[PDB]
Amino acid sequence: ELRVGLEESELWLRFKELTNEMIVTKNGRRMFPVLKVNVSGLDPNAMYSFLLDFVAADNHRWKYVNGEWVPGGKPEPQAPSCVYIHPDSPNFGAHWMKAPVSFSKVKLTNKLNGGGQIMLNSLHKYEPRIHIVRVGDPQRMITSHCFPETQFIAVTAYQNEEITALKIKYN
Ligand SMILES: NC(=O)N1CCN(c2ccc(F)cc2)CC1
Repeated sequence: ELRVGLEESELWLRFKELTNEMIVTKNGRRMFPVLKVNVSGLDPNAMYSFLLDFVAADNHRWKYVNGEWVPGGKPEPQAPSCVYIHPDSPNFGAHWMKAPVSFSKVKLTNKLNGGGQIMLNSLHKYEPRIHIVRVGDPQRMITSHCFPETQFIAVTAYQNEEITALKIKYN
């Protein structure tokens, strides 16, 4: 059976309990934690590409008021559907399965200023999603997995001082 498991799920859960936040900048910012997954049940002999995108979680924005995240207004029009291709792509099933697959170099931005960056709307909530694409497939089979533990609000600056502190503590 194809199985895609989140690595360091207990680290992500320490951020999610505070409500996780990721900085977006003009030039783009790497994530912490990094999204890493373990993969089993690919065909070791087949070639696959791994893609990452971010799904908008809500029909509204968020705001941090009196130490709580609350609904903050109507949303901005959806960010364009940016996809990040894992740099090891395309590669053998055996490659993807022999060690966790790390998205350590993806950058999150709030300006379409290119460079394979992912544009997000500040004060909107997003859920990472990985796609596995089989190479040379006339059916163009894709598999998609979501990672609820990794939901976060995109911000231009940390709102929750407990998140600022945790980002330093574990990084
Ligand atoms: N005390 C805990 O149980 N946490 C904190 C550390 N955390 C972790 C995992 C990988 C890593 F690189 C850094 C930190 C795992 C969950």
